[PDB]
Amino acid sequence: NVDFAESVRTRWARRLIREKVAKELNILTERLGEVPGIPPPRGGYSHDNLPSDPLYSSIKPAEEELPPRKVCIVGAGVSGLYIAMILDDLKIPNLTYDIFESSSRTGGRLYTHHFTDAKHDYYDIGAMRYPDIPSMKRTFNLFKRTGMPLIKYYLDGENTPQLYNNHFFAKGVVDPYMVSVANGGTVPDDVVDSVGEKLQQAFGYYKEKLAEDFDKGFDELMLVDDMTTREYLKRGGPKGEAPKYDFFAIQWMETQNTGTNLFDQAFSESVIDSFDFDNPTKPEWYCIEGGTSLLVDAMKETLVHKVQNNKRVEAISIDLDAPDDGNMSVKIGGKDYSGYSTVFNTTALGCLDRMDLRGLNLHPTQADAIRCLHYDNSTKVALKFSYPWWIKDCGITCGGAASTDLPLRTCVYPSYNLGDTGEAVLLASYTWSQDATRIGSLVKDAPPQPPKEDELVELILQNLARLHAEHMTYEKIKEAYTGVYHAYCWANDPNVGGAFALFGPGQFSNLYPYLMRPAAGGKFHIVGEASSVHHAWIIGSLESAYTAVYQFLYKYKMWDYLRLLLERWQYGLQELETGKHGTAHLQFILGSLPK
Amino acid sequence: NVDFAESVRTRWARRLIREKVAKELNILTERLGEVPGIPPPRGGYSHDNLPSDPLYSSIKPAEEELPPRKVCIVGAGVSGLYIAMILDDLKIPNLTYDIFESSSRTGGRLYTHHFTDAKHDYYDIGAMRYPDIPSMKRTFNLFKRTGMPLIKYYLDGENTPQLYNNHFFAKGVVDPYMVSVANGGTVPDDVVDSVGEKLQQAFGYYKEKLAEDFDKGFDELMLVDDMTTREYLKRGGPKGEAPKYDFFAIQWMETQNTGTNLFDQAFSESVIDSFDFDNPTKPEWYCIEGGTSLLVDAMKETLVHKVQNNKRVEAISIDLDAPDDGNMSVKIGGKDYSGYSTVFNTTALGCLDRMDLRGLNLHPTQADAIRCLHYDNSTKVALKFSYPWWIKDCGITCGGAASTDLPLRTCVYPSYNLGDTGEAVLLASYTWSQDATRIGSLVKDAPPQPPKEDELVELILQNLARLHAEHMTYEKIKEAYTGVYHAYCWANDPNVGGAFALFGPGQFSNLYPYLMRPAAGGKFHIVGEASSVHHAWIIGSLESAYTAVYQFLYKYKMWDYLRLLLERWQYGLQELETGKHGTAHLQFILGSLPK
Ligand SMILES: Cc1cc2nc3c(=O)[nH]c(=O)nc-3n(C[C@H](O)[C@H](O)[C@H](O)COP(=O)(O)OP(=O)(O)OC[C@H]3O[C@@H](n4cnc5c(N)ncnc54)[C@H](O)[C@@H]3O)c2cc1C
Ligand SMILES: Cc1cc2nc3c(=O)[nH]c(=O)nc-3n(C[C@H](O)[C@H](O)[C@H](O)COP(=O)(O)OP(=O)(O)OC[C@H]3O[C@@H](n4cnc5c(N)ncnc54)[C@H](O)[C@@H]3O)c2cc1C
Repeated sequence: NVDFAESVRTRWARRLIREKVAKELNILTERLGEVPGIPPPRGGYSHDNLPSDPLYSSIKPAEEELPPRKVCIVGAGVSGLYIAMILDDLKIPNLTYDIFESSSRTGGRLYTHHFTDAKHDYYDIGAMRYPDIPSMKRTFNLFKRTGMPLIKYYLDGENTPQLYNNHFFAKGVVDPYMVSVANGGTVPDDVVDSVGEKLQQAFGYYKEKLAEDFDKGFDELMLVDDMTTREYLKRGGPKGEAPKYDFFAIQWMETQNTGTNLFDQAFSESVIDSFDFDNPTKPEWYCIEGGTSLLVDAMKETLVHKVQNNKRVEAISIDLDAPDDGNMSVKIGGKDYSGYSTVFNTTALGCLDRMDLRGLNLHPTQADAIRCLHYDNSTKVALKFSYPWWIKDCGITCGGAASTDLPLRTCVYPSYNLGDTGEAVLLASYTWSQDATRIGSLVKDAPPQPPKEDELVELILQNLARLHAEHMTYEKIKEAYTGVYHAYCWANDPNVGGAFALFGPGQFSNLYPYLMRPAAGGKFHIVGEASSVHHAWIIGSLESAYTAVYQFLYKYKMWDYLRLLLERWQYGLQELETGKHGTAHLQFILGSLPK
Repeated sequence: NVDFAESVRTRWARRLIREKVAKELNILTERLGEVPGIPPPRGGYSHDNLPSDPLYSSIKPAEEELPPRKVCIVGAGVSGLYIAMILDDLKIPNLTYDIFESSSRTGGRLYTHHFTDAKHDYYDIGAMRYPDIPSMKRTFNLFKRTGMPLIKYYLDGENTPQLYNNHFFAKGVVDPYMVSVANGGTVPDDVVDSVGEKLQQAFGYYKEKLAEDFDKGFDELMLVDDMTTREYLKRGGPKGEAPKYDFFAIQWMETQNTGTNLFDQAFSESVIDSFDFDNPTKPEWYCIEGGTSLLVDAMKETLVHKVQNNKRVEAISIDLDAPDDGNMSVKIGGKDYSGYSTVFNTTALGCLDRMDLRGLNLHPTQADAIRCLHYDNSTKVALKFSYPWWIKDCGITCGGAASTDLPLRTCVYPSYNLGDTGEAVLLASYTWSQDATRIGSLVKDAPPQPPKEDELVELILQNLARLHAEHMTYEKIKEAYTGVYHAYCWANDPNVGGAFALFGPGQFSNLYPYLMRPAAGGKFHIVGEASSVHHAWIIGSLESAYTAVYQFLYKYKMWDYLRLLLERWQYGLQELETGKHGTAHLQFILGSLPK
């Protein structure tokens, strides 16, 4: 048995599915009376009373029979590659696939940039760090399968500076930044040095409720599911007997919040997220020695069918006049590619919304889920210096990250070059949201002609000097700078359009059931991190792929290989609720309805 | 006398100033007891009881005496040019100025792109339309002063298509898009065809309160000042006895909302905004024949001192060790420019936050106001066709704008080429927020090499065909396309960083008093649309400039030219509350405090 803290996210997700399916089943039994796949008897359905799987008798463990089939994988990020890897391992007779990549590059949001092919001469533009928590079992299994060299990622370093209001942070000092009301600021005195615990308090109130009675706690959490984290703090709602915080208190919390947007996401999932690290929040973090793109390389090279880059799918369709399995097609550069029995789309939702999907006959609400989700921006700037001055001169010897209200916002000291004494890469700027958009405005796809330094480099070098002024001069940093740098803004990437999906108030609880269920007669799948309760991480991408493969096997009643899937590829807690009294078959049925 | 509807925005803004000043005065009288500029007597101060202007006896109407002074204007957008125009007209003896422009282009968010120098061969990337409402008096005066050729802007056209859920809009049809619950959708049946009135209802409830008792209404509006428009609709708060709307209802409202973001701004200013057009909302709209940049041209050419382009200010400072007037300086490309008695900064706040402002010794809360405000993204795509097929084939003969859930979102039919039969420009895509970021990801600063068509053009042409499918084929539009197009995304512009400031919940009421008040001993001014209650429009930019010039004249006690300013340059309702019992002098004093 897994303890409560590690089980709540999955229980939460599964309950959300049941809530939606029950309403849609009631509605359809009140819109058609009969539902294809069920035997309706006589509002009726509810979240803890849904029909059993009528096909379960075939799923109990207890050559060329399978007709030749071909599936299409849209996207060669980690989700698409994982689908292909699973399919390869299952070795389904006469089953083949095409995997199309829009970019010339494979990997998607797994993206290491190499300045040279020198050992440590890189930086990760996408995913870079991985926590050893139980929800990440599937991820670390993939690392094992592909033989990834894992090293320690230092989240908290030594002597990393913090700079706000042009004051450096100092331990055991009341309001070191001098921004509190007592020192002529507007930040409330009870908040300025206690941001972390006020937040933990707000979440802890609902974590405590869920702990002793989940359903009761779930019902209470639903009352704040329709509000942002900022809103909850600005109301203490919904009643609200919870502690209030004025405008400047919350603004200071947001200021101190570097990293992805939290205050504009649903408070309910902010609460769920605080369970993620309650084994507790001192697990070990890991990164891949040589860059995350080593995973991409290992995965794409073991594929039975090679990734086709520079193939941008612009339309997806199904021919319902044709009774055969392979009646689906995609359009690439004006050319039709047909004969597919299933299409897995693994792109970011913005990319999918850009396609012509009329041929799929998607229901408007599912089309909404694809269109309406926002993506959080992220930008990275990396600079090469002739020596690691932060290690040697500043005493920053074990990674970590600096924080400031300066434009660069965060400076990340690499965990993979701690012993180097020569040329060294620094992740000088790591930003999110509006900060990332601002730095991104300075990042141009066509770099300046050597050796001219543009506004971005000049801004970063100046910010770095002020941030490390306790040990470094601006002159010294400029001299140490080799003239080599690279930068990347994800919202400017047409193939992705942001770091990862942001779920606003009510968006996950209402749209996640739609993103997870099949379409086009159970032949179309929306795959990717955003389609999973484990979103914004690799695990979400990997779990979504596993889920979609399940529903694909279920669609064509390949019970032998469905069982094989459950034996070989089930890691951690399974997101999809399968079994006789599960909901996977109901999502399948709702996603396979005729027209 | 002006009627209530046209006075509420100014009364609202002036009251917000009084609320903040009263708190800061009480605080400072509880932090220092004495305040430089006042004679404190003995919590005490309140919004309707603030000290009179001790210098008013000099301001009542009732050669070279003025020492030589020089001021710096940062930014050659419409705000900076307007400052220069006012200064020129006042002809203050021995007063000169430098105006520095970061871009090679003058005009900022006034930006017409000319494909050729042909008569109608352009499109406006920034501001383009201007409503004849009383708040716009200052704007139309500027148009008159510069001799702008005004023509009719058609907001609502004829036969403009609307496309949602792949259904075209049709009058007198219940749920034409088929997205309501009754037709298997999730949009509530009472909302789907009545979005406009449900919104008007929500605002009308508070507009009604303000109408009969402003202060009482103001106090009630403050209770919803800390919530978004979406939040208010999702709560009916704050009590809340107001009508509720579920997730899909509000999502449909947002979907139908093309144009700038509204649902994430404060509900309080959403209410105030609904007064903007209550003379009512059928005023005439105007645009400038030949493009908005004609205004920029007229303004910059009449300037006594020519705009210096390619001059990016990277730092602003004041020398408090020096008792002389001109003790301020700016840094441009590593070079110091000194001798300034006042600096007017007119840049977008993101640009100002990018500067080194340590030499100004800004108070942390004012620095917050500069840093924390978000900007709404906007993107435009314009295409040239060999003939105006929308006029000739589609019957769209009087401008207007199409609306769709397709990627291009809105298609604007130009009001300045209605009679043309040959080559014609179409504003094929006009987007905001996340939509603008997505289209913007396809807009690259280095265009494709002729005559290759990139993903953006292909996407737009396909969307245009579906949008105008009632009269046009995709083939026909492709043939009509000349191969010439241009696109621009404002969040990608490092000199601006977005369309205009977005004021989230609580942000205007709390930060506007800081953005409006001087700094650095009353010698530094934050100027621009975001510094005004009339923000996101040209009037806000123009009113901010006028306000800053007032405080500049007041700082150096130039009463002769201060009076001249009030006689010649006072248009519409004055935002800044001046007079004996005003608050301008208190903002000045709070903004001139020593260190
Ligand atoms: C900056 C950043 C930091 C992160 N940090 C971490 C971290 O520390 N740890 C962690 O576990 N996760 C992290 N994440 C998230 C993680 O990287 C993602 O969840 C995951 O990589 C996404 O995988 P995916 O295959 O679902 O989507 P993607 O990687 O986006 O794959 C989609 C692919 O489809 C392609 N595509 C798009 N449009 C089309 C089209 N029309 N036709 C064909 N192909 C198309 C794209 O090019 C892309 O390659 C981070 C992400 C980012 C951006
Ligand atoms: C797409 C769009 C549509 C709009 N629609 C309308 C409309 O229909 N009607 C309407 O009235 N208004 C509209 N607005 C708003 C209006 O255009 C603006 O309010 C106004 O033009 C902004 O003027 P400004 O001088 O305050 O700022 P800006 O125009 O931004 O001027 C600031 C200047 O400072 C410069 N600068 C930046 N950084 C530096 C630096 N470090 N050193 C020196 N200079 C620097 C910039 O290049 C810029 O030129 C629209 C705006 C946009 C973007």
